[PDB]
Amino acid sequence: KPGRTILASKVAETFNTEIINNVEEYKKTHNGQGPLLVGFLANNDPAAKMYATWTQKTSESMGFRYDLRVIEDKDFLEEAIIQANGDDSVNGIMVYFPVFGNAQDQYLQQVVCKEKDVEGLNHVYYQNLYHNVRYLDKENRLKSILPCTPLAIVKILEFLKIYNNLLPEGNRLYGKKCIVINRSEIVGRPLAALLANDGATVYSVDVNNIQKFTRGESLKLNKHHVEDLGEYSEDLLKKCSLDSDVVITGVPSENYKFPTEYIKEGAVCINFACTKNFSDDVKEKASLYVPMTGKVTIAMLLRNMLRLVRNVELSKE
Amino acid sequence: KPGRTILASKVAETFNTEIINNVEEYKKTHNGQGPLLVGFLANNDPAAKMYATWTQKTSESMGFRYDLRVIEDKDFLEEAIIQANGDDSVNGIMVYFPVFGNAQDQYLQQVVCKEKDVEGLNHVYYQNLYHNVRYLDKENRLKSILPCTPLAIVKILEFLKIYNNLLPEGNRLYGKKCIVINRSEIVGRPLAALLANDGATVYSVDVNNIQKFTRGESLKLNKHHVEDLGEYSEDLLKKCSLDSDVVITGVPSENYKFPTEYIKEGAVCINFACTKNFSDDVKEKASLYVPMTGKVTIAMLLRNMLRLVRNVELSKE
Repeated sequence: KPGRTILASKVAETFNTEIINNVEEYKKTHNGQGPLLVGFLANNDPAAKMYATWTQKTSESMGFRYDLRVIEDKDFLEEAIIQANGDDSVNGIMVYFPVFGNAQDQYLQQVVCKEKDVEGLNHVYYQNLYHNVRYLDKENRLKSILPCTPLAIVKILEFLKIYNNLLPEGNRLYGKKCIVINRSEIVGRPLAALLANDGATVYSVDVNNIQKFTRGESLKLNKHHVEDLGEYSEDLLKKCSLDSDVVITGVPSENYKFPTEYIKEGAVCINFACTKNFSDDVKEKASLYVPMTGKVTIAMLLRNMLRLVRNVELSKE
Repeated sequence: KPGRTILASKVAETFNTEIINNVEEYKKTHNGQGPLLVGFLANNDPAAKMYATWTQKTSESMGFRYDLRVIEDKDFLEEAIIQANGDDSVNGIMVYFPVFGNAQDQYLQQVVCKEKDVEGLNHVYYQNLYHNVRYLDKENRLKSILPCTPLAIVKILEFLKIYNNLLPEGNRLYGKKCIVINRSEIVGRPLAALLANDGATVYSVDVNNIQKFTRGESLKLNKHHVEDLGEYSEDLLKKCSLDSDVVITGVPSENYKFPTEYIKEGAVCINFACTKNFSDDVKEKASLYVPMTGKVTIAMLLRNMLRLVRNVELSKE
């Protein structure tokens, strides 16, 4: 019985109504002038360009002012970021990776003005995620936004009704099991942990080894407990995958293929890499399948930006 | 005419007198109780252990209280760091890498309490380095400490009289040329840039490509200008190396050999990797040769810690 296919767009459409209204009220207090989100393009990749266009248009359609600054050589990208940090006209900043495609990118993601970082690129949002910290302030009024990519994937899960809404928050994913084929500091590890803290047992996959993230086993820190497992053996990847009825994938290889033999009947499959890593026929095994998150990701940084704005004015005086 | 060999120790000894006195005065104001520096060991590497011992002993010899916390499994290292962050008894924290040996380490280096980070691991010290920012405050009273490893290498240069002290600050390295065989976000790139801003033209080497760091060519940002050069070709590495009479090396390979054919007569050679990458015979070509920086590195985080303390009490009220 063929698996249904859900487009990232269909999921993003859900948030449309919410996002518009906020933008609308903001226009009111700022004389019809909506939030300005500057985008930073600095890579010679058409795939990112298209995505830049999507974001570019989608935001403007919502009532956002999108300034898309395209840099020639990477080294001056940084400079552009600081000048934008101090520009009050700028309400939100976002960068399109891979710029340098290495540590430098992790460095760049820390240069962006913390209160304007629309994607939750800054380290703090990551630390707050891992230590399950909700707010950035002490009066518990400044919600800490979560990195859009991992957040988006979760919101896709809520839409897909995989989240058992009959359970209280922070434990909705109780009896489920997920496997993440990627453990990047950007979205791999964060996602896996984010899922683990909601309940579900997570089989994190890495190029070198496998691991099992579970609920935190400590009183000294409210952080997902990382259980370790044997070195990465192809067959090992299998047993884990079989058990876990939820498989997220995001390996950057344009030629990576996830053996359909792995997924289990009714298993939800989601990919977040800017390329297809699921072997097309996958639909006859999985229950639901989301080919890409992009659109959803966009919606996340958008509502995120509204969140940051609210915080900025909430902390204006 | 055989090149002289300078031990890291001999260089570190220079700072002894200075460091002691500060520690002494601190004891006075804190009833004979010196600064406490907690060290974090979490890797199964004997090389790091020895270094941990060196640091461990050297500091205590200076009048420092060194608490060496050894963690079993890496995942709980983080937890240990936060509890240390809030422990007032702790005056300084330092971590021994490679813990996870990947992005996670870059993440870990950002977890440490910014005002207790003795090695300048935190991102801010890096950004302040690149944007040539001296202080962290506005009254220009809180000096921004620089990451110890790249700082140490420079201090070795000052000791070796390669720094032409007849020129004003920030341009002492004017007519010199250096080449750095490593461009890590930790110490490779930072060092190269740090040298460039003092004058000298820097040939930065990377596994994939070569580059040329020079003085900043901008009014919008006071950051070293990054000139690019052809893809990394063995022979390319040569021409650059030949010209530059100062070669720093720090590639983590225990079997990497730098062709002696490269260095030029009178060229100063320095290595910072926890292994020897210079082909032993190197002494007959180079003028001065420093086999390792370790000892110096230690001295840097030590005086750094004193700097952080001064800042903490300077910002106490």
